[PDB]
Amino acid sequence: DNQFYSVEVDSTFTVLKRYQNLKPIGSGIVCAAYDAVLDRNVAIKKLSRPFQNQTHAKRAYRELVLMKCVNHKNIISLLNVFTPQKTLEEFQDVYLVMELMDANLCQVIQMELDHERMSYLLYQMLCGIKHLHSAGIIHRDLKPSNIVVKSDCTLKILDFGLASFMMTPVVTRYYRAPEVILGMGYKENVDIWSVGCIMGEMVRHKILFPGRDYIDQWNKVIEQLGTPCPEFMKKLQPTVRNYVENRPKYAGLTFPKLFPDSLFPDSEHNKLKASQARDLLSKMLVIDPAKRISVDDALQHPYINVWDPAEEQLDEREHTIEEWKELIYKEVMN
Ligand SMILES: O=C(Nc1cnn(-c2csc(C(=O)NC3COC3)c2)c1)Nc1ccccc1Cl
Repeated sequence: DNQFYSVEVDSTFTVLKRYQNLKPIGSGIVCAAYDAVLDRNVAIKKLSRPFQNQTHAKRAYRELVLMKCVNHKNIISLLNVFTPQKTLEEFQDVYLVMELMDANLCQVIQMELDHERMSYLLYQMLCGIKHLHSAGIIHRDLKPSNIVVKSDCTLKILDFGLASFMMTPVVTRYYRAPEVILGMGYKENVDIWSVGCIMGEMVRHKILFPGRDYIDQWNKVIEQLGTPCPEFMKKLQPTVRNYVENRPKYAGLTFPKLFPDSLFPDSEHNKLKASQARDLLSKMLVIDPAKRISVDDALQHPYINVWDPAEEQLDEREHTIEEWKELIYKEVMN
């Protein structure tokens, strides 16, 4: 009779009966399942009471909305959105359904990958970001835990970035651009830094800029790339300027030392690709956005250009719990 059924997977998933054989894959928590109507495997993500606070509410709502503003194979697209609750007063949970993938990009980064695989992943990450930029969306918080891959090397970005306080048991900040670390103005190529942080981790198999807080993180950036030029300092607020100028200076190691040929593959082809990879890196991991490569110029770097012309409820302010609940509920039921 009822359209939904419930299964305990530490959380309770109450889902439509078309979705069967639920099992955990990652932590909103996400299950894999078989969709009997579409005859294919899907992923299901549960948002529990996303209206419970402004952080969860703002992200749930904008990401629900922004779905309909994007249609790109490298960007998440939803197959289904539902709530088992029957009315606004009873509304609690949102379920989101998408194509089931094979792995998270974190897992992929731990593997040795040939240049064909690495360069195609990056090409796709750059297409996605370019498509987001075309639709007036600048991510600013791209990181591998929110990117998923299929065995055929195809990739999808699952989130839409920054618009705080978290009352729960943490956010990953290591892929954020200096503009974000230091609170500067930004433009599209803020997202290139993140790609470069991913690319470099693919090579080194270690997070490039770890740290407890932005303090450590910035140390790691300067120690490795050197202190930026005065033209960069002038773009900083006077208070963060004082902070940055008074940190110990650093000459900054060259990129051959940062990514030596030992981390790259036996053939002239691989020798040439390694130098092209290092080159792209050195253009992406550039502290000053004025001298950092753009999405378009990156897409035509020789490392990347081997992979196609075909491949070219607005954001709201602060609301209360009850208003967010209604905004989100309405979106779920168009
Ligand atoms: O994480 C989300 N999606 C997603 C898809 N695939 N994966 C995934 C990671 S690993 C893995 C795997 O192990 N698959 C094996 C088991 O048979 C092959 C599959 C994760 N979130 C998401 C979900 C729905 C709507 C919106 C959002 Cl954002």
